[PDB]
Amino acid sequence: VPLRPMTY
Amino acid sequence: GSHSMRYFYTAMSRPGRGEPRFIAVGYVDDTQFVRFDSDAASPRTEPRPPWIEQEGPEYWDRNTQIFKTNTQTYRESLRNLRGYYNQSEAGSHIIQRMYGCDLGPDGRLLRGHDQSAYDGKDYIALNEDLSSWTAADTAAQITQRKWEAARVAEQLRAYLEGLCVEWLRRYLENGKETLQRADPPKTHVTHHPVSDHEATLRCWALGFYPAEITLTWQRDGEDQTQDTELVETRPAGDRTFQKWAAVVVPSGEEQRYTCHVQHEGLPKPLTLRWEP
Amino acid sequence: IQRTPKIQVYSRHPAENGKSNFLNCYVSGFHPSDIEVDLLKNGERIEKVEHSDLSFSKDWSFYLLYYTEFTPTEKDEYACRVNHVTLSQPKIVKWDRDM
Repeated sequence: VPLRPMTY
Repeated sequence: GSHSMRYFYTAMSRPGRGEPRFIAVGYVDDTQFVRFDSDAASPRTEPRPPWIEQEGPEYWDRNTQIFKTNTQTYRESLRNLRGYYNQSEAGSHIIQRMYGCDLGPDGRLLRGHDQSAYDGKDYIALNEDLSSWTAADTAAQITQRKWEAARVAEQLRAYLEGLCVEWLRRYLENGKETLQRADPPKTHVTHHPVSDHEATLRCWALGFYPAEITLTWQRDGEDQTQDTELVETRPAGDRTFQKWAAVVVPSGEEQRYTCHVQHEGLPKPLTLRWEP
Repeated sequence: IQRTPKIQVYSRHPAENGKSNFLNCYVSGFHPSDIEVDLLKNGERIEKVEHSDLSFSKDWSFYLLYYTEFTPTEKDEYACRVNHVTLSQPKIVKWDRDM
């Protein structure tokens, strides 16, 4: 599965 | 090593033309296996290689939840970077991200990766230690601190050494007949006169997988590095690739030239010459 | 910076007149991502053309494959039409059999 989302 | 998994994200703002678009694709070596586009009717992660179709509903729902959150998350990030750089709300900008894991022939983790760019130039990257960051400028430093505060590097290290390798190995097994099969190139040399005194010898490689290949021309056994025209490797559309290398030679001297081809699908490295 | 697309027009299998095949137009090395690509049969835009999902290289530049089913002939001329922000006029690359 893909990586967990995060904000820049 | 011999295998890797990589996810590629592209977030694009378009002022006056709706909200920013988020697209994500996943690859195992040179084989794409999933896609997601926020501009689709019913955005959802879709399969792109047969061996992924057997995955359960939970796999597909988890991916879609993550990619739908990414769409929101990236809209916020594009707003954030615009501010870090004091840019106008009128311009279009792009944030790209690429991450994944590399396995050696032994199957163990060689190294992890995570890099992001802003308008096609390096912005921030996880270092090889999977513990620290390299920010490209004072704007990227803002992102770095937020990530350090959220202990992002620790979660990334855990993913890259855990989940990423685990899923990669699962995919290599489920899709072994293709993913673990190297198709050698079919090669041949063509000749095209360019004048009454010179001609072009072009060495072709077709139908190979994976994309990695080396084509070289030699004159009297010496590599014609500065004199060889190489085209970028291109996809044929059936999973395979094509490539060619050309050299302009004096007419009557073509036998002094040899094309050498190396690819992992080959029993041994090939040497070719023009056959009149 | 912005980078202009490199363009390659070729067929999936070796060209055989009267034999069905696939006409390919590969655009790569460009940035930003918006790009317009059309395949032309004798100057006219073919309709049911498809393309790969957007992806990029290690240097961040994008690449896309546009393709369509087709049958070569010694008469018909084929080409690829490309428009991108870096271009003042659309660029037309003709399909060469030995390329």
